[PDB]
Amino acid sequence: YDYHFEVNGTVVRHKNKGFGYMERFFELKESCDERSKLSKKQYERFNALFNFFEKNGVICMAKDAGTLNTSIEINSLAYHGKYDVMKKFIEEQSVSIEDDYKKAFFLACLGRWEESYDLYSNIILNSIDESNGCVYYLSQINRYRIYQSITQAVTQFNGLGLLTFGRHYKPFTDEFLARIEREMTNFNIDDLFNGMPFEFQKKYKILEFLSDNQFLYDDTVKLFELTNKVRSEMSEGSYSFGMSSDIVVLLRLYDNLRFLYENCLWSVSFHEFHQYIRNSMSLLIEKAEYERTRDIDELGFSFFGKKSGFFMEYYDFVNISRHFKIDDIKNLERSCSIDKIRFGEQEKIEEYLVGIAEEITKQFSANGMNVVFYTQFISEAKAALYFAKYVKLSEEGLGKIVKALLFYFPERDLDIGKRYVWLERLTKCNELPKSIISIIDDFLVLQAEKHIDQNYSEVSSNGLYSRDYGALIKHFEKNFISKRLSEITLCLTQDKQKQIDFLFKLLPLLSTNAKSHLLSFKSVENINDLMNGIRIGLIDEFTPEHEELIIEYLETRKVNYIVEKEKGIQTFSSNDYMSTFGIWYFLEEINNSKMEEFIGMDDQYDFFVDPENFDYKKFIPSWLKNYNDKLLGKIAGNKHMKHHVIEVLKERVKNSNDKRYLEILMNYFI
Amino acid sequence: YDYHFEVNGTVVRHKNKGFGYMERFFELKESCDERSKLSKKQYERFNALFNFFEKNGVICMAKDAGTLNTSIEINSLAYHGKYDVMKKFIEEQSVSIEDDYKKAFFLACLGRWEESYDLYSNIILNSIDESNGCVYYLSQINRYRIYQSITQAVTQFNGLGLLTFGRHYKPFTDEFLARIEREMTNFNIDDLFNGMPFEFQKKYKILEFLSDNQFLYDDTVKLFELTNKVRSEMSEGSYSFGMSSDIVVLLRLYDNLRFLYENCLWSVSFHEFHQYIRNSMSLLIEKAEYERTRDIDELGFSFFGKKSGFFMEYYDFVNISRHFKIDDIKNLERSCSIDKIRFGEQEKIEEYLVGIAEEITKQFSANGMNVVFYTQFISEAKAALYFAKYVKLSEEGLGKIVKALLFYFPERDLDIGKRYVWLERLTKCNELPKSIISIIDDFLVLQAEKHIDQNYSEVSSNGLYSRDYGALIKHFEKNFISKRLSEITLCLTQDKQKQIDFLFKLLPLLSTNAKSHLLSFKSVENINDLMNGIRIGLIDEFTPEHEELIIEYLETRKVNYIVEKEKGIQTFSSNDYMSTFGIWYFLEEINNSKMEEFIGMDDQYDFFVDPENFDYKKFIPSWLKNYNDKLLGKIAGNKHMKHHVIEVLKERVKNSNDKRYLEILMNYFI
Amino acid sequence: MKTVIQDTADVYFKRKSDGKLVFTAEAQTASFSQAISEEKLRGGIGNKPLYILKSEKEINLTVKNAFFDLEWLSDIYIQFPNVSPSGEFEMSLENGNALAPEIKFEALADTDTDEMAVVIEASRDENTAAPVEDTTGSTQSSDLGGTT
Repeated sequence: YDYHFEVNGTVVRHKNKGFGYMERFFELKESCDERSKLSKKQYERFNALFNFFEKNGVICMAKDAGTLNTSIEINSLAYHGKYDVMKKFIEEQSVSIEDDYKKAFFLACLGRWEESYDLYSNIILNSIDESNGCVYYLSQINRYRIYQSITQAVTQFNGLGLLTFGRHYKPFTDEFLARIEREMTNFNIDDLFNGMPFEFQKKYKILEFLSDNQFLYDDTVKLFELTNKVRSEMSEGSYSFGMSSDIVVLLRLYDNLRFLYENCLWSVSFHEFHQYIRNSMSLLIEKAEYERTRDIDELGFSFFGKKSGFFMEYYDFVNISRHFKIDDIKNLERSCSIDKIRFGEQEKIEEYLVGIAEEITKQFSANGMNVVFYTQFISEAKAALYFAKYVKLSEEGLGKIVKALLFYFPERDLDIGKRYVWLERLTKCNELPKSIISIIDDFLVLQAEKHIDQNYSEVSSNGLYSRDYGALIKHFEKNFISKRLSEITLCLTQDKQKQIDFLFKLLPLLSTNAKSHLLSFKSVENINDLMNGIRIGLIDEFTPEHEELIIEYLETRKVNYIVEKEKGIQTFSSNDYMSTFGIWYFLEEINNSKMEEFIGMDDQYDFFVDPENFDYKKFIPSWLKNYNDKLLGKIAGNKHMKHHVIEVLKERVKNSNDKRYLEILMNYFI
Repeated sequence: YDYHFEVNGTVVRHKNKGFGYMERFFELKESCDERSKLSKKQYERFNALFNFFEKNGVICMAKDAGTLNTSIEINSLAYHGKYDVMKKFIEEQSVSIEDDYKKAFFLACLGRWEESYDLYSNIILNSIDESNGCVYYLSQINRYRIYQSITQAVTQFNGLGLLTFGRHYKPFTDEFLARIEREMTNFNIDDLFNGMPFEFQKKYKILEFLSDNQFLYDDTVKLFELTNKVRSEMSEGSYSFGMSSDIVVLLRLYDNLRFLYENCLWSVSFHEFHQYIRNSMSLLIEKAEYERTRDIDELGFSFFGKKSGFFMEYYDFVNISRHFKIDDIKNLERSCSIDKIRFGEQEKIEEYLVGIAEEITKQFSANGMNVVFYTQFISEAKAALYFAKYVKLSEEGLGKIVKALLFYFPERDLDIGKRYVWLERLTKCNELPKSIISIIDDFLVLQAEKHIDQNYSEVSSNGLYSRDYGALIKHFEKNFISKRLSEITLCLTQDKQKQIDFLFKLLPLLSTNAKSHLLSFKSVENINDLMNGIRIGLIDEFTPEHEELIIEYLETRKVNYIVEKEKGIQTFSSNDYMSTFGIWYFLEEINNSKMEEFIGMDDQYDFFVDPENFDYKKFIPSWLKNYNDKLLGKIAGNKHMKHHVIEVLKERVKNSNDKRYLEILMNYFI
Repeated sequence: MKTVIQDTADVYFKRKSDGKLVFTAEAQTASFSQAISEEKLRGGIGNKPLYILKSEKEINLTVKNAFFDLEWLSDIYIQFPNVSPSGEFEMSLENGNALAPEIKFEALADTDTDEMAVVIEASRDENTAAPVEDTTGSTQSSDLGGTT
């Protein structure tokens, strides 16, 4: 504790009551003549201390120093995800025990947790001879960490791994699980550093934090202690320049990462290190949308500079892609504004996203992956493609990422309506050329080829289906024909039933000759087809047999209502069936007078169809979340609906925390 | 770690291998017949264990999971503010070494930090002949903490606010500040648990955390469950069930306060522990405000019929009163609306507030203050009287609080601008009864008697003076004339300066002789002696003789406007009262037809004398801040400006960040 | 009002086959941390215009203290097609003079990812998150108790 060394390399002293050695030391670095007073034996030791303080970034002199361009650079094949280069490193013939130490950490990142327990045990069994026991100690930690990963993956695989996989998946032999339980019994990870020799414990007191199971608490309390500074930054809070706040939170992350990955520590793959990266990067982004829309004035400019936007680079993309789940990014996209954060180093992100594409193509287009590697990898591959809305990709790069999103991603991690979401997100700054359209067109034909079976249904978690792929192509190319979905359309007969219903929902993609062969094979006969034939442009006004089927449907929905409420079975719709009918009656698209006879089963029906007799206390103000530009125009225009909503909407602005109500209250109702 | 002891009072099997010894014990609680078949020595041991787990709130196992709604009790005189019983426990000459341990805690709470250090030093010398050694460990901790409390106070009584505040020098002499330091060098706090025997390191291992400077890092990290509850509010539809992460935060706060006070630990005075209570309580008010305004729910009604809600009680009041500043309560009052949380237990909260009055009274009516105790009591006393907007009071108790606030409170921190705020806030739940008039009416006589000296003035940090007190008497008692303030008025000399205009700042409280005789001194001179009449005099009458001087003032300004127009720079005057004159024409006090013919003045004058033909392109948007509620109420009648002030708020509500503009439109203009 | 004190429940993971709906076994789980979360944004379809904006509903769930999860009472090699079934849910409530609202979820996938913890055993109490799937039919239903 004789010198504070900070995250930039600045050197301020405490408890050094004596001679200022590290205050003086850099003066030998400055003058070549003062260091010429050294002996020709101790000059070789200044030929070594110069290297160590340069590459560890304590080349910054002291407090009597200016600014520093504190870069970061991580030379580790495991951080960048270089999976093929890591495989070619293991197969090489070992020379050093510090090469066996680095093979052991690559075979764990690649999923081989049995081969990695074994090479950690071999190092420990022959690296006690060496005069420095950092390889003994750091392997003795990593092996217990590789024990814990095996021990609670077999707890997962026997439990929640059963009902998420459809198989059993035991990847460790029962002889292997029993050997590692009897070796690692009565091993105490908290007591290993006291088990070390005396000379080790004085020369390596900075490695004692790696065997305490709670080691970033000295960084997590600082992350909190710098969170409430942001929470107390409401009445024009200062220190938003971040030279004493943002750079502190960021350079303490980059030093922890460069410690754990350069020194090959397996503690990096656990939830406690994964959460430190989540808390630190969400704090930098929370101080980037908040503390961006602040009181912009000339008085805040003279207080402090550095009021530019936040900058993400290559290393910040990898850290969000690896350490976040999808929900943790989904918090930030509804909290902060990531379209407001510029991304730099676009061409290095398109070599991390493409290697993620080729670790999914070249590992699922074969007969399969490793399951232990699947558990580690697939969260990273999901979040990297999800957060690639924000980077721009080359045409040859977008083509390879899309063919792994649509074809080789496993269906259990990405169903048909989550593949659609991540395909629509890759267009928002990378609008689809013709070379990517012919990949969606080649995925619509593989979904056609699976409805040849009669009992098959596209399961979706959000109810976006294979239609939306069709409507996405037509949004970018208004005149398009799938010349191969036509060739299956013009070969249809009535025996295939599910074929006809699938290809009808993709009708504008078909050619004008090929439509009529399927137009002649499908008549509108249910309220699903009444609404499926609306969303493809087939129907533009209701020929009044169309108006009959809605009347026909509610007659069923009327008569069950009595014999369900005596039973109490209160139904819940799968989709906006009844609410859309009232929009059809409020916009006068249905003129039937029998429509009023069904007033009273659904409150969203009862708003539109009986716009006075509603008493408005059953209004749910999330109903204005999903109305168009058009409908809200007529909501203002209705002489009854114009003002009760205004009392409802004002208390949804006075009390809530969503900006969309603020947009609705001015743009449509003023 | 064989059992996992949850905070609700339950037990979960954690790492028990063999016979579950906590399963049998709770059976021995429930089955009284099984309790009989024991021996006659392990039966008296069972009464010891039953009285332990019932005072420590360990109810049962989790397998049956009885419905529990347990509450908190903190058996400590120091928590509740019983300063008088603590003093007559210090004077009571002790009998036991675990009773001197309680006094040196109670001395420390009283700011007698010299006699705390010494009495803890006797306990360290005198705990040799004691078996357990608990009072040895917890006295080394407490003396080190009381050493750290002194070494800060030497930097505040000689540091920032050292100037003239009374006992401006140190309270700790030179012989003591040297005697403590020579004893406290090389007391390694980290080497205190390790030095104790291995019997103390296993029979009392749970006190390991108190020997760390970084203590409560392990509870600041777990308070990162705050992210788990920002996550449920941000996901905005998350319906946590059972023991949600809110109730974990509250039951873990309570389990930390009850430990540190009932074990008489001095770390409960530090800033690390105060910030833990701030950050945990602020989160719970936030989840209360979010829940009371959640957007209903279309489908969650199967469980969401209602919620009981976070409500306040007495221990939740003492924690906000002791551990927050006024700056922290105002952050909660900006984000939440605490007038919607119900405050329970309002016969105990009155006894805590009557005590804070009786400690302010018995310390600044006598000349025996303790300058260490005043440093740490005054934040609690300020915060408790500030947070009593929300608790209904009895007219005896509301008297003893208001009397202690106006007369007996120290002037150095709570000036009359803040004494006004904190008596205005007590009128919310309690309509101002008859007696509190008399407590103010004594005070305005005393505030008159301090204005006889010519060099005195009322300094206000807000700007609010004793003028605003007098409205609040008339705001409640519409027919009340202070008799003695009339008796002050009948004895005046016209040679007074400060006494004259002071009674003009309370002229609407005087009698018809006292108003008239003070009106005899009231002599208007010019326009500069007229516009302060609405500021000071308040005649509330606009005679045509006064209106003739208004026309004469704009006429002489029009003669100067000829020079300003010929010079090319027609700048407004420094005493721009023309902008005020349109408002009085708008509120129909001036009914002259020459007010509209006085064009060429400031644009606010033309805005109200002619709202039709005003250049709204030449409108300045910042004018709306300075407009009172009578105007902002009355503009809505002026439809010839209603459609355009809505056009300049909307040109700023999306555009600026000043939320007053939103509050102008959302309270009025809609 | 009526004594509504009901907070926690007990949720029944039922059983379906790879192409069938067997319901015979069960894999039910205890209390639910229950971040039940309806982020519904489902949309009306307009007659003349069209839009491809974000308009869809979803239901996420999670649970806690799972049990009865072994055999329902080695080719280590994962493949991209999956034909895994979807266990139907029941949620049984209490605390009323009426019977439980008995909320049923019809088709449900299982979305949890594994995670390795430094301390031990990856949690004091595990969690299985569970989304709700739909193809051409209902996604939830409330069987209000009424009598008993």
